[PDB]
Amino acid sequence: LKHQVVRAELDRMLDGMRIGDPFPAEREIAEQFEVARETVRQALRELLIDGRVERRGRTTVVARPKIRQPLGMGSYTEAAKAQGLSAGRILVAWSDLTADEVLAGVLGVDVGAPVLQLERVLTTDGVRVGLETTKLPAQRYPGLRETFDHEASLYAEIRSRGIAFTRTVDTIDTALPDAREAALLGADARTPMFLLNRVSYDQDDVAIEQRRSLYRGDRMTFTAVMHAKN
Amino acid sequence: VVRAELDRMLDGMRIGDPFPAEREIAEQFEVARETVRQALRELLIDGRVERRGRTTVVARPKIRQPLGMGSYTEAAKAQGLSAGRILVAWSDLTADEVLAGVLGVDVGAPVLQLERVLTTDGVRVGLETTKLPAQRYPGLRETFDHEASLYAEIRSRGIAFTRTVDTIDTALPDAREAALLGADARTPMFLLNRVSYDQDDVAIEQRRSLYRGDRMTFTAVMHAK
Repeated sequence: LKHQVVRAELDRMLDGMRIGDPFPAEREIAEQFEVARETVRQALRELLIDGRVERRGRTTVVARPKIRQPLGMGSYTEAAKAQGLSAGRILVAWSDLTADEVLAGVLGVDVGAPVLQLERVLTTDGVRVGLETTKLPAQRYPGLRETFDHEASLYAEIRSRGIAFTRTVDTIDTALPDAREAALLGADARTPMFLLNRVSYDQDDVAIEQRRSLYRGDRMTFTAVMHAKN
Repeated sequence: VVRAELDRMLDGMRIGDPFPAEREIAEQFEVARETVRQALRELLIDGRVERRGRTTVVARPKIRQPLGMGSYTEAAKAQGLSAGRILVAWSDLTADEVLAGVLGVDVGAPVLQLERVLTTDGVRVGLETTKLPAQRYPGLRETFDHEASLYAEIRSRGIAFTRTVDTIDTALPDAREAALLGADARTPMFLLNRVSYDQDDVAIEQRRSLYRGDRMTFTAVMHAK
């Protein structure tokens, strides 16, 4: 059991420390908890893989873990919850736009059709994670500004309107922020970003949204589990 | 005939070549300016052209790779781009406690590592480092064509890829990585880490892939059911 107890003691240590705090050396810890030095080494390496600690020269220090978000139709806040992390969303702005030729094609609406755009910043533990710009065919969502809690999951709101998320199509690229994106996200011109572009489709294969998400690479990891059979 | 005409043009143009102005193209093919404008704009979305000031120029397209169990070279072939793999090195390792856990092998078990660089149209795209449980693949190092698909070779040995687990991170290259990929310390990269599992859910590999962000786009098509 001494190998299980050391892992629990490191978790308890972690609860009380700040980001950047160094752990005692591996040998001191091992002796504190009557386990091998290699046992402490391994538990620290597991924390590191979990994003909860990082190396600083010879030392292991407390890190702010990246949110590990599954690719698919799940939620940003649910992903962070799963890791014991506190995520939120902040309204940047609603914008009323119209669909140009390209966007009309993506959403399968008429050229000129009304588009409602929601822009929000995603946060975790007091720091900015990403900027989410969702363009919606406005005709599909009357009252959305009225019925929608802008801090909540838009996907849950869309599901509550009888619209099921049946198919998503993502592109994932790297990027750098422009001046506005950098200011919104506490970043600079050199900060590495993920740039995802999504179109979602409902049970009738009718487009739900086109969503652009620009995430700071230092605050986000994406995970994707694929099966051969389906 | 306008998306086709532009395709025909791109065929003959070099990276960096500027198209004629929107109005000229429109008048050349007897279509509206808006029609030319839309076609160039979706060519831009496909990554095949890019803006340079007031002009639109031919771009080197990013390879569009579906996440999953398909082929890198097949993906590039889908876009009419030539793609290949070049041997860096084979290495003989032993599994540490972490890797032994990942591969479901004993600690100390022999590990055969294959490192290769991925190229498209003469330029480097990525560094692929595959760690294999050596016991699973007798004779691989001696016989395998390192330019070919390792996934095809593993399947040829009776091992089907059934499940894959990817993590995707951003990264910057170290000195060696920068040298291998024609990059510098500031070049944005994708760092992908995969574990793949066979028909019995036994690990096949642990694969690290470091790609130049300027040469790679990942795509994912997901279904609810």
